[PDB]
Amino acid sequence: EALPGDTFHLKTSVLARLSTPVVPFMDNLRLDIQYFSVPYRLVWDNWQKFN
Amino acid sequence: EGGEVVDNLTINSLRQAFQLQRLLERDARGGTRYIEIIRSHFGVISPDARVQ
Amino acid sequence: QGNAKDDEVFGYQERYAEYRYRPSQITGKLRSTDPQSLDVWHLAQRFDSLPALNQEFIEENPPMKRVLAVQDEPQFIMDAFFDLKCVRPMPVYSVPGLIDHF
Amino acid sequence: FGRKVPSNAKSQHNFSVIPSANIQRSVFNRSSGYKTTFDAGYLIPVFLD
Amino acid sequence: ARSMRGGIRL
Amino acid sequence: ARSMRGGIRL
Amino acid sequence: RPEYLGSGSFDININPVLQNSATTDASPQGNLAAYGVSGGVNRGFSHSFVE
Amino acid sequence: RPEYLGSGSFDININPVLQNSATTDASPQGNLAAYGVSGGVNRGFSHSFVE
Repeated sequence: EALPGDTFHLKTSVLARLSTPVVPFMDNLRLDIQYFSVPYRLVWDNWQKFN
Repeated sequence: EGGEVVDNLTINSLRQAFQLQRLLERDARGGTRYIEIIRSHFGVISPDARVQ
Repeated sequence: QGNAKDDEVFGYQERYAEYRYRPSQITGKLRSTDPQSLDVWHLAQRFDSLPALNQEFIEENPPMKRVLAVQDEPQFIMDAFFDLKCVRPMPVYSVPGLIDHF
Repeated sequence: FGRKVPSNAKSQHNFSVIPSANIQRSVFNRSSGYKTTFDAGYLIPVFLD
Repeated sequence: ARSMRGGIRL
Repeated sequence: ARSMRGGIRL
Repeated sequence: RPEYLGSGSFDININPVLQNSATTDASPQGNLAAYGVSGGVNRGFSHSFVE
Repeated sequence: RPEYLGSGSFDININPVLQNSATTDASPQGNLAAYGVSGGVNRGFSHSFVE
């Protein structure tokens, strides 16, 4: 949860382990992470009236 | 019969009553449109376009 | 399939797209249709019936269950760590007090 | 051990990017006159576009 | 042109 | 990262 | 619309593993299994919130 | 109070180990066990005692 007038700088470290394959299968396989901002007024119509 | 019973005042209850009054006074003085709340309770100048 | 369905439309794509695109191919004993298939070596989807251009076709659904040695455990185990530097409109520690103030 | 070969996924993605629209913008003067009568304290909409 | 009391009214 | 065909889906 | 703040991605590297145990009916010596791992540091996003 | 003279600390490093033995009902080839080890040299304290 971000407040009005916050600033965030985010660094993410990941370690993901695939459970054991049978063989070194030939196909590429990307892991990815995407971040989104969602204002509360987009998810509840009464958010402004609550405030 | 037919009185109203109220507990002893904790200092925590009393300071919460003061800070609630400060909040409602900031709302009266500052305004209560969502942009006025943001500008009065926080340092932030929101663009009008992103708040519809 | 050799059915009349084969010449019916899956979907629409730009004119001469097949000169620009070149879909990757599995050809030999690697095909999942082979009676003694080596499809453990790759993640190509096997259609058991005609795909239509719809929700079931475009949703990502790799056949992980066949390339993985252990059956019935989750494919990825992950450890993640999120290092936030925050500037916030609050003190780093709040001491109770200050009644008239703020 | 051997080294892995690339996938074509990036070239396939690039073939799917639509070109930008060519817009044909231009600059011109859109001058207009408006004449009216009004009374104090009302908000009068004198310009609309 | 600043933040007026009683909220904004032009 | 450009304008994809069929509208945006990441 | 919710704002897209940033993204990161990683390969899941599939690494070959040699069988150094002797030949069996299951698998011969020199058979080539694998393990899969992925990770890194992203520098995900920097952003300031107006609401 | 008893005086706190100094301290040291070490990670217990947990290091992955590959199964190079063939697949079994117990564990597949390429399964990932571990071993744990810790240590170093501290330079613990220097002090002189009045009693």
